[PDB]
Amino acid sequence: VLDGPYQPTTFNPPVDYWMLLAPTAAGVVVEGTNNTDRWLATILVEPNVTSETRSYTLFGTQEQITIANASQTQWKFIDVVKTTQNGSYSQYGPLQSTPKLYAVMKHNGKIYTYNGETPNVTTKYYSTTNYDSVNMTAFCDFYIIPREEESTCTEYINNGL
Ligand SMILES: CO[C@]1(C(=O)O)C[C@H](O)[C@@H](NC(C)=O)[C@H]([C@H](O)[C@H](O)CO)O1
Repeated sequence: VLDGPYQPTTFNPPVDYWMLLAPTAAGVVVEGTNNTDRWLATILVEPNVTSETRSYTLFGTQEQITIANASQTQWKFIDVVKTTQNGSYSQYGPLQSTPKLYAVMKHNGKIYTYNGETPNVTTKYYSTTNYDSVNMTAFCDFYIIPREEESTCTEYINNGL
């Protein structure tokens, strides 16, 4: 089940495996693209942030994104996505988290990520062409968990390692 921790790297994870990310600091957590119709980066925002513009390096380039976190005590993982190379980034599906864990998976023509509020999370997805060959760059330590053991992954997202 819990295979890891692996150090930050760029690689091509197998389909139907959750990549469980364990960031320690605010900032970019993971990014991945098919270079055609899907770019996805996940940003971790600290608790209690009123609307402000921050700079992030996404896919090697500096980007300005306006972020907020309305929670007093919980972290906020935000997926920032664009659907063409020169498109603007939009924000989707936050996960408000106490344990600071997140996960992403390539499955059935989509990229899945976690969503909602710990300790009662759900999942959401994004349709992605050539989903199986998407390389991911992790900016923190990570673990690999098969989809068959999603119940274990969900437990860690909700309650921590
Ligand atoms: C086209 O419909 C879908 C999709 O991709 O299959 C449905 C999906 O539920 C939705 N996910 C979320 C989190 O909203 C997704 C995004 O809006 C879009 O991918 C962002 O680019 O759109």
